[PDB]
Amino acid sequence: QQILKKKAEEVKPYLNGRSMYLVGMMGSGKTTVGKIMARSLGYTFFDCDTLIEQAMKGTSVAEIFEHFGESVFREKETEALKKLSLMYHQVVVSTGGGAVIRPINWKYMHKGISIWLDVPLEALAHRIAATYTAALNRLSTIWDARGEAYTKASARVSLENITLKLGYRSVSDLTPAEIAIEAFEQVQSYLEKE
Repeated sequence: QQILKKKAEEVKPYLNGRSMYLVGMMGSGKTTVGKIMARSLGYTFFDCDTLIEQAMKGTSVAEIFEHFGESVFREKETEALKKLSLMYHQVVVSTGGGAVIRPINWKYMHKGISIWLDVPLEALAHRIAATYTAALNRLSTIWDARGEAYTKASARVSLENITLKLGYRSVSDLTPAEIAIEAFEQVQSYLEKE
């Protein structure tokens, strides 16, 4: 809470109003962590998926999926990310789990600093299910497809490593603030080394 103020003040000068993008699997807490980060920096926070929902005038995302499939949503995500990187500075943006699939999105996101919330699949399945093995199976299938792509991010925040360092029981005991403090630390380490 104070560490947050202090850790945000310390990163402002390397940032030069560059934007930050939170990437990760479904359920990885991108949105809550992102808002906390944004608020600490005095930055504007945007949720990619929320923006796309709202730009859909008179139809929904659900209808885009039934009628056009994943491919047409993917172009909307791309158009949304393109917009955000060319037009806004000093923003924090959480993206959907699939934003990382297309190399075009890495072109816009790499104009900024990207932060991957690496949450172990088992914890994702447990967050999702509160059945566990059924969530886990699905995430495991998705992980085999996207896994490699998250590693393209500037910084990685391991929720496993945070829980060890803090002596907590499972990643589920972590607070959004404690995760944002680690995101701050890794962003800072990345920026110190260019």
